[PDB]
Amino acid sequence: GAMDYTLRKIKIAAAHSLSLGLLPTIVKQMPTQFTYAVEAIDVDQAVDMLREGQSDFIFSYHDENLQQAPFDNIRLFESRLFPVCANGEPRYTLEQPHFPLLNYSQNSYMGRLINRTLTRHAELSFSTFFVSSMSELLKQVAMDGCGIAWLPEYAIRQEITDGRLIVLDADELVIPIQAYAYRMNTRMSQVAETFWRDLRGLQAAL
Amino acid sequence: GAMDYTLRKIKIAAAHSLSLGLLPTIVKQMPTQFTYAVEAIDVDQAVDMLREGQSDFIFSYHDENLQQAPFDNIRLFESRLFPVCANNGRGEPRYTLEQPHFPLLNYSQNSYMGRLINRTLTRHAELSFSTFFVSSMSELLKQVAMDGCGIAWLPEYAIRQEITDGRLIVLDADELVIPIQAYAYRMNTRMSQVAETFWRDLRGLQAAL
Ligand SMILES: [Br-]
Ligand SMILES: [Br-]
Ligand SMILES: [Br-]
Ligand SMILES: [Br-]
Repeated sequence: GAMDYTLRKIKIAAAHSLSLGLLPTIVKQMPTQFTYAVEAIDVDQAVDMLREGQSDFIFSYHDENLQQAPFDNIRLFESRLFPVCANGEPRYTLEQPHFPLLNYSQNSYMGRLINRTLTRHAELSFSTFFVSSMSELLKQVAMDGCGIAWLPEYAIRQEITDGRLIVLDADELVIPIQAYAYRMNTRMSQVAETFWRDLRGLQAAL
Repeated sequence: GAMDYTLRKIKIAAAHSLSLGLLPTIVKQMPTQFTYAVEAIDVDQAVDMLREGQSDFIFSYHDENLQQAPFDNIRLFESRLFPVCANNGRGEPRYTLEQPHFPLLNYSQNSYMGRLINRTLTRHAELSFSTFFVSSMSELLKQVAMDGCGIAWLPEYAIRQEITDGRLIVLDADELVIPIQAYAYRMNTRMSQVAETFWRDLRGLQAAL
């Protein structure tokens, strides 16, 4: 495993689309008995980094391989993806032939879902204009009026109520997402167990 | 990857501490005849992703390996890293650099920002700190700093409004200010017509970013 070891350091590897939105909440509401080392990763890197010992815990989404036996998990929260765009009416329409699309990477948990829904809807012709795994990068480019992006509710909650971003669909084009915290089912240090035990108690407040 | 291709796609790999602040102004000012594919990387991945067909351009800082042939470069902008922290509700810093083992919010050891900060901290033996939060995402250290968790060295372009608002307070404006310089790197060989257009077009914006 990793030779890097302290008694209080919590080594976390979080998905690109999840780090900025979730980790500030955890670090703030956790008992200050920990030291944090955060590494932004893709979803497909999480399995090896847990088995190799690179990370004590993983903050990503629904992973088919991580839900199973050698790993334990907590569902941190579930959210919904809403296709939004900038300016009190949408700057773009979904029925517009080949609209500018702001999407996540193909190898992200979240780009795969949007790519599946778009292919499932033949009535939506689009032109991919910007691709990034950072939810904030896609958010800022969307607020600049560059196109349409599927974004999570928590990351654009203030902009939807503000009017800077406008939701385009609430029924058939809403994609569900579930965020999870993963770990090896084996016993860890006493502080890592304290981190895991506390993390469960903060879940209802997440 | 090397096989993925469209007519207008421009594959970009930007450093973790630079991708979010640099990409929006580039997309907004570049003539929108381009398709963007951006992925955040660590500084040490730039050479291999350029030699292979993984990235057309790299958005990083001063890296000596990338400042020689077979690479061409272009200067984008320079900035400064200020040690900042949240306020204590009275317009004064919640922490001070003189605190024995003050909470430090630092970049990762593998980042170019982390090495510059660690060197600055090593040069000043009068500062005792305790590493509390580590991440090479500038805006993650930024919000953790705004929540009042410790002191972080952050670039001026990412905390400009927070300095004005007072949510963040600069702790040193002299010896602890670290100069940084962003670059855009590329292979010296001839690229596609669309890629060469991107390179020249970005060159015309290197003083307006
Ligand atoms: Br994702
Ligand atoms: Br404990
Ligand atoms: Br230059
Ligand atoms: Br860096």
